[PDB]
Amino acid sequence: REFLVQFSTLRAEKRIDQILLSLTHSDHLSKNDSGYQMIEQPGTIYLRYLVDIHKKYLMNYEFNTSCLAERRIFLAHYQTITYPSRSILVIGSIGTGRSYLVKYLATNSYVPFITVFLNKFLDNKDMMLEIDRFYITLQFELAKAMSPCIIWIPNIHDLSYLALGLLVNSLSRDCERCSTRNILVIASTHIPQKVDPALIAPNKLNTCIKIRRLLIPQQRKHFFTLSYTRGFHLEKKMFHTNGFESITMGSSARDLVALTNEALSISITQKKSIIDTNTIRSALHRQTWDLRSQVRSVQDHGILFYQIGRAVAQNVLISNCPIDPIS
Amino acid sequence: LHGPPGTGKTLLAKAIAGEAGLPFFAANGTDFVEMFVGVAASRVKDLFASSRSYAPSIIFIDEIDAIGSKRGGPDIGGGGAEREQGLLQILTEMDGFKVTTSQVLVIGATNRLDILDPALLRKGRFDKIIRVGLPSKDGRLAILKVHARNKFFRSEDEKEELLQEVAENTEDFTGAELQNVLNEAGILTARKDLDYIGREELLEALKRQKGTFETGQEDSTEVPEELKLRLAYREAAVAVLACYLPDQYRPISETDINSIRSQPNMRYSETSGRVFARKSDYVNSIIRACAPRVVEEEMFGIENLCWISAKSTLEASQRAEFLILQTGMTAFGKAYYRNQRDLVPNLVPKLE
Amino acid sequence: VLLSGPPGTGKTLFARTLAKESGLPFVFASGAEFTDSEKSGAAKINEMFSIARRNAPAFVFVDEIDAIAGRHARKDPRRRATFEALIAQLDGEKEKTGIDRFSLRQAVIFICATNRPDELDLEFVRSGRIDRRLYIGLPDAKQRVQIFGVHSAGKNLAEDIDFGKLVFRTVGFSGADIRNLVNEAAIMSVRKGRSYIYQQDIVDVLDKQLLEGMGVLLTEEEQQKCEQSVSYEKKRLLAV
Amino acid sequence: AEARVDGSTGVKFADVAGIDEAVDELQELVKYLKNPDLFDKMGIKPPHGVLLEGPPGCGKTLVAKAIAGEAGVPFYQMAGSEFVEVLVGVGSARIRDLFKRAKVNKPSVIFIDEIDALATRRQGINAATQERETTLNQLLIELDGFDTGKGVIFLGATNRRDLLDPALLRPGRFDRKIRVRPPNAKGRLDILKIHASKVKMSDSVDLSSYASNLPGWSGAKLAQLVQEAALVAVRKTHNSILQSDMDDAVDRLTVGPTRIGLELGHQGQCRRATTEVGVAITSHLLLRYENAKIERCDRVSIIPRGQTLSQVVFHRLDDESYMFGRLPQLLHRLQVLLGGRAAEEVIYGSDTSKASVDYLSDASWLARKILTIWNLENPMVIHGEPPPWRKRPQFVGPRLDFEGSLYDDYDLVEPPVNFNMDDEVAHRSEELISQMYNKTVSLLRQNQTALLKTVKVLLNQKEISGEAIDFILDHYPPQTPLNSLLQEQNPGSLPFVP
Amino acid sequence: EYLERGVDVKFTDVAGLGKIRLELEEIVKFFTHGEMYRRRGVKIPGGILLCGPPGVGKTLLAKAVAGEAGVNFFSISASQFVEIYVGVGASRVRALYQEARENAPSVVFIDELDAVGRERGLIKGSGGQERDATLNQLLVSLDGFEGRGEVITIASTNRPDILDPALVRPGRFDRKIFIPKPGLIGRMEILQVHARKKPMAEDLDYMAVASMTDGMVGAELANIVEIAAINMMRDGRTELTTDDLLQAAQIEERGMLDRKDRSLETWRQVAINEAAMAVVAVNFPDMKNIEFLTINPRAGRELGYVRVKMDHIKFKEGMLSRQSILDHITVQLAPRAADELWYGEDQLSTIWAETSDNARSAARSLVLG
Amino acid sequence: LNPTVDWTRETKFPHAVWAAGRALITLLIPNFDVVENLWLEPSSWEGIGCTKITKVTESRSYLEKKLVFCFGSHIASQMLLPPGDENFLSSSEITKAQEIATRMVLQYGWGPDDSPAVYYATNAVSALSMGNNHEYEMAGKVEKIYDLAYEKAKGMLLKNRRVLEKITEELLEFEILTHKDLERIVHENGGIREKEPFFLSGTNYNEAL
Amino acid sequence: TSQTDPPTSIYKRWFIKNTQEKHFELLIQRQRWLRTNSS
Repeated sequence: REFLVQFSTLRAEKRIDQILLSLTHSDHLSKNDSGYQMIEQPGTIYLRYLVDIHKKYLMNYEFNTSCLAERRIFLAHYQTITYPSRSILVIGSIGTGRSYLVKYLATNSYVPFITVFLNKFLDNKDMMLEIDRFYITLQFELAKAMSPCIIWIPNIHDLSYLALGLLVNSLSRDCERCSTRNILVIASTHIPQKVDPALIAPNKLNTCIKIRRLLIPQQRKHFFTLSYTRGFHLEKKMFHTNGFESITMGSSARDLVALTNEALSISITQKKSIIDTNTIRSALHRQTWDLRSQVRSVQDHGILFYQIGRAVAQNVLISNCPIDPIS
Repeated sequence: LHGPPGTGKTLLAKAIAGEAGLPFFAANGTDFVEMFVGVAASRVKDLFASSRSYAPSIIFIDEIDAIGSKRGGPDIGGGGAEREQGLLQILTEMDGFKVTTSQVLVIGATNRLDILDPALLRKGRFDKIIRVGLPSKDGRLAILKVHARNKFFRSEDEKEELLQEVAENTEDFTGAELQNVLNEAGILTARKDLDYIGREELLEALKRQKGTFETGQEDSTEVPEELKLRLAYREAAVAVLACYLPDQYRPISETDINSIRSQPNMRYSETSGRVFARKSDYVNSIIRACAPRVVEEEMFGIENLCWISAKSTLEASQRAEFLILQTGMTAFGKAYYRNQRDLVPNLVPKLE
Repeated sequence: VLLSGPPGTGKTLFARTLAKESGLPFVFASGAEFTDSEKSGAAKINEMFSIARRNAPAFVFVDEIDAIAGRHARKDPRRRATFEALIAQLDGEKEKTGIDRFSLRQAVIFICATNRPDELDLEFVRSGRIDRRLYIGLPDAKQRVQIFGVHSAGKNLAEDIDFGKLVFRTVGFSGADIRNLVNEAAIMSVRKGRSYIYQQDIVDVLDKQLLEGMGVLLTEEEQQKCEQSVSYEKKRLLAV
Repeated sequence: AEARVDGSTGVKFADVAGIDEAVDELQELVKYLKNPDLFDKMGIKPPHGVLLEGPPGCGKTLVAKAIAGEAGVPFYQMAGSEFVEVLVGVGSARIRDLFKRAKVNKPSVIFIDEIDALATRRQGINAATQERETTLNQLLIELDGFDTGKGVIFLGATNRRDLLDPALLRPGRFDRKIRVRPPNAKGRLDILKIHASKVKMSDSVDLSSYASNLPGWSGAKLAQLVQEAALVAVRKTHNSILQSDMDDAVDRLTVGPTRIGLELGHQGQCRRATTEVGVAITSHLLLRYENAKIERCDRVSIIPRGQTLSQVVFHRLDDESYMFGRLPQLLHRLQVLLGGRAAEEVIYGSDTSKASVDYLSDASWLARKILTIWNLENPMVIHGEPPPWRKRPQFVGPRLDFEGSLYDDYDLVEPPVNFNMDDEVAHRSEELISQMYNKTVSLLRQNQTALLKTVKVLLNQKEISGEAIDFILDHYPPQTPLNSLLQEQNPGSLPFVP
Repeated sequence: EYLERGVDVKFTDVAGLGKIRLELEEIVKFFTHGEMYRRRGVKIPGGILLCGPPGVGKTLLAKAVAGEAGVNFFSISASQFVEIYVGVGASRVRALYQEARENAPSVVFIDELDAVGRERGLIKGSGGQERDATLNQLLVSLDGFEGRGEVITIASTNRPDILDPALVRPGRFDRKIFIPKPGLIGRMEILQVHARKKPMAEDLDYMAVASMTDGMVGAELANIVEIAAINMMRDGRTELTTDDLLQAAQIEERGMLDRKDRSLETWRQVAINEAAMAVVAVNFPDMKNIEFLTINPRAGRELGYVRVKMDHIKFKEGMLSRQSILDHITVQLAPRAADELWYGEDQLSTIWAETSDNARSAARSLVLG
Repeated sequence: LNPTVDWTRETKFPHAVWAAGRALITLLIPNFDVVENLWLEPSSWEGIGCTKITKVTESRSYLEKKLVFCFGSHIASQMLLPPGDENFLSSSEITKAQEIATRMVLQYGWGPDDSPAVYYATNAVSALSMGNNHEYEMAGKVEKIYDLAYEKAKGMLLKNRRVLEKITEELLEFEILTHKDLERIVHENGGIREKEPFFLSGTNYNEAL
Repeated sequence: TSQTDPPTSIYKRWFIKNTQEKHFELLIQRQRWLRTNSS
């Protein structure tokens, strides 16, 4: 069932206007004091440069071997790229969120994005081997037919011998021939200590990259750059002061996307385009609070003093920790 | 329905079938479950359609534990999937009972409770969960006199008095136990060619049915005088201590030395009514606990103790620890300590 | 939307008045028969969500999700396929589902409920898939009185019946329990030949249930003789 | 099921060696096989089954084949691992087919190699297990239903008696149980005579020394000995097996092959050399002076072989002296164990290393064994303690198998209750170890010249012999100054020629 | 399928019966005189269970009672019921009981019920559910619904504690008979019946053979018969005597006697060890009757041994005196006593390390017993 | 992707002290391993300060040298960091010292009295009977050797206080130091090295023959 | 529980090794509890 939906992801090729629009893309608001400057993230810059080199067909021309000048320029360029891997592994699923960066970088890639699933090769249990071999060779032939394209393989740890053979012959054959050398075989998982040492060769799925948890400045930057891309301008009072830094939480990925969507929904229901303090507070209150019937309050004042004292102490003393609301 | 094994659940189901006068559908638990999927569900839905066609009907399912077993582990063999398919199919058929068209009554019977899944017992499926427990003394009398209609006795008054006196010593016994006592007494009488059930046949049936014998060998052993003497001295010491320290509820009645046991072979006249027991009663029980070791140390010396009679002051130790810790009229305190862990290291020397 | 609470509180009433006041198609199934057999393990979830999409915008309401999203779903592959299908239909991501994430056909609200909120997986209650959680609890005394009036309207009550003096005896009772109590009082009303149902019928029903709760099934005659069997002084101690 | 029906199996009772007791017991089976009439007239019930239990490579299959060859009866061979399948019931069908083909040509012998494959015990520590139980049921039914008058003897060869079900050990199925002990010195001698007739042999090879100096080696291991000797002679292009090539095969299979140029620093070899030479010197001195009941040094090496950076070779004595280990014998062996640390303490002064730690652990455990397990001293002890660490008895390193083994308590342990005598046992062990350490260091420090000269000679030659150590000990008497060694033109020079 | 042919075993074929045989013929009476049993109003007890040590021949008793009853005999292994598939075992039990009811009157035998009679809730697996299903099916076909009054089940187990108390409920398994180990006369008659098929002599006394091999099962006596055939052709005598039986029993209880090379001091050490044991034993009451004394090494024991046969009634019941254990500890310590008194304190050996720990273990068991 | 802290001297001062103390105590031990490079990496998860050390049957003296070296960052942070600002940086080393000392008492027998008593082996799962009151004695021995290594480190680290201050400020102002730079610092400012033979206690030291 | 089969050879012990094993563990646990709850 997966072959039909991955065969129809691009039944028609990208139009000239679409390719021309994608070929002239820009940086889009990195140099702001509120969101995601240059030095904040080096890995995404490297992935952006890799996919940009993939876009302009700058990988099939692997070398020049000229007299002195173009060789020097190429050496300097290869220095600047890292500080030309045709396949890159990323191992950063210790926190949350996998697709939240892959599709975020592929939305402007303009090439067919094919995500083959390895779990389909496990639930099929001399007829199974033939069916599996035909299926995997059809996937690889379709991926070749969609050149240039980006192949994403999530959760390698599910891998069984037939797929291993397919992958090893693909990465042993399609890197010195098969003219479209720019076929990215990017892959992600959450356990790096179980992969076999035969799949970490320099010619076979090298350059591992880590993804860590999100810190508070990174949370603010990601929230701002996620709210701004939908025409919603952040009001110049919370990122202009210490307003929403002291109330923000959800220090993980996929916890800011839902918060951003809830805040945008709340502002849309008010027919507004700016987000104030109250909208963020009402969005945070709707995620970490449970709706309840048969409501009853505290009948003994005296636990109220406990909460008041703890909150005052946590406010004045620990100036780098949140305060949950008291009720 | 559920309860102790062999309490008469099948007899109650047969009584329901007989006295109902309604179309009765006897089924089985493990009849439906097989290795091939779909057979159990098809069988049960055919049964349910048949009961709906013949409404009103009494569908009885013996031993629902076969299919009603709760998931308590990974079913690698795959039969658990068939069991759950059948179970959920029974649940859907039960929930498909509209009150205006289906007068079908489900009668369950099981010997276990903890292995059942708490969805059949939910509302709309099993509302009434009754339990037939062990009958009382009147209930025991009723079941033994019901089981003794075809049973030939010397006279009606003699039969009645024998039934009453066996009813007074058959405590903690279910209907199967009393029926088997009567059955074994009949076996003894037919073997001995006696046309009526004598008293000694009831006595031997009771002796067999409580499992007094465990060796099960040819009882022909020349007991040395050194053993008859030890048993006689132990029994006499127990008699002397019991007469000197009178227990208000267990007077000594009979005494034999014909058996080797860890405990003395004494018999007490049990009178129910132990609501209260004073500290003096606990002290007297402690004194009575350690009689054989004292008597064997007195007459025969320390170097002649048995392995059994020296394992008698240990029970006195347990009883004294019970008195100190779990009764609370000593000077140890007025708390109730359960021996496992609420014994802080300060109270250990005091207890010792 | 994740509903939670004790069973029998009328969790279906919330969804039904949801459908009634909202005026939408309401796709409703049960999660027990989704791990049915080998003919269609996870295809029922897919056809469920396809019917929901084809009639979108609408609601999706599934009963006893703990039988699907339980903590033992990753052990059984048959459970795992169903859970993966459910969690894939829960989101967008056009591949493997073949539909635009933002569309009228994707305006579907997934209502789920169970009786054991802590038994569900950590990745199913995550925000983005399950956003709001409603906790419905047992009613209190006045709602119990109203339910007693509602479920006993079509019965011949006496003049001395008043449930306001037995609210303390029915703590933790659900609507099904109050209905069973009324039916119990009616049955022991007709058993004793009584035409109506006074307060004493309800008192006797509650008292007999309490007596049965510790495993005492005795009629009046056997209870009387067993009371007469015990002596006087050892009853005098229990009296003090 | 191609059960080979061979009229002549090709091996007889002259091809087996070292199995004298078992073949003498099986001579009754051979007599039953060749003529059962005199057995039948007097009324014997012959054994329904005979179970051959023993170590691998001892030729139990060869024993059964020789029985069939001498008896002149067809031999049915099909291993236990041939009874395991995926489909259910096929193994029982194969059992029935093999049994009925045996009943066709009576008398006949049924042999099942590795019978424990189908007869695994239901240990309480897929459908294949049900197949194993059904095959076991069919086999026991066929064995119990076998009338003894038709003379079909069934043989079962196993490597482990513990995993085999006790139902087969019940009389009526396996009446006879024969152990196949590893061949003795005469047995290994005869196996060497048999296997040496197949390859070209020189007169310089003395197989008696090889049979005596290779204890517990199976017949297949002697076969691989002679085969690797042949291949070594092929590698050296020798026309026949020389004694040097035979010893080369010995050091190839015992300790392992020699590496090429893999050496550590000059300090990493001096410490190992000092330890091994000190152990050898203590052993030789205890042999010379007090006439201990201990072993003798053969050769000491620091050339890395296998996974040992250095090695000292000790002969193995006769087992009759390995039963009543007295206190003095254990004390001298324990002194031999601390000889290494004595060498590090006298040569390096006070900077010892980690090369002698294992000998220290062995000494510490055998002190406890002397104290607690054997209770050789005479304060009586209430309990023994199991070894926290277990090292198997092994090759050229110190024997540690004088009482069968060192790290094996004979189930002589109990959990302790009193914790005040445990410290007195620890103090007694510390006192014994410390006193014994001072005695061994005092005896070794009295001879620094012989120790230093042996270390230098072994460092120069990378290998020394026991006779060379004896020559150094004789030519360097006690209490001679170290300057006598230090004035020599070459301290690592050996003027003695073997 | 589960029906066997040629059941000719009777009570004469089996020895060591005793009063249990009476119960056995009672079963025969249940199959013959049941008319007056049901005339008086007695329901025939379907469940009879033989419990005892293995090798006593419980299945042989089943064949005997089936042959004497003169009915159809079913002998089914309980290991076939447990399987990786579910439902098939229940159908197997259904077919078994259906063909037993169709072949009425008949007796059915199932051996080793511990495999399938295990209490439910002890193992977590599909095999446990299949075992529960088979147990439920056999329970229903035993007592569940009406329809059986003629088929009687006989069973043979070893451990009675493992069985489900639901099975032990009267009307399903109410007759519980224990088959003890044969005593003195029982071993005599078992040896006689197992030796009737071979030509014996008139001067053959089984009393010494029975007293020599004490505390052994009937299968071991059949084994003694089996080692009464193979070992006389080495010398080639005329007729079997009691000496061969005594040597066969000596070989069986310890092992085969093998001779190896030995020095003089080793023989002296084993001799003084055995002398220590016997000499300290003869002065004590519980170990006074030393009958054999040899230093010959046997299988597993390179030492010798001392043979005593004390009274075996007080030991089983527990009526051993405190002095009876202080004497045994002295006996175990006396090898070390002889070693110390002969070779000195400084030359203690390690040959007595097996008795020196038995003494301390006995002392430890005494002080906290 | 992001550093967890800014590049201010108040943050890098504990890490500079840590690295400088470790490098100095590496330098002052004779015949020990050689420190090569020191730097302050802004985005290292192990810590801001990083130190490269290249190693030169390990004898008793090598283990003693390692044990006394295991105190350098802790003692440097003790003289240099002001009160009110402590570190959890040296803890991962100090437990290593807590690992090292017992090894000469249980495993190798290099105890305070050069006793051949061995109670632990490489493949052992537990120890011997060990007594009940005998454990206090060996515990005192282990605390003795640990304190002896600590006092040796303190004595040979407090005599290079100004050199340590120099190394800290050069590390703070240059962010890169090499072995040649450390040699220059310990030469100009008067660093005093230790001399062979190196022992924790000279009361039982002997000389090889 | 005193090794009900009598030993015909004196070499065998009168008690099984696993007879008094729960009491040893009970005493060890009690002593360890007293030792740990005092320091």
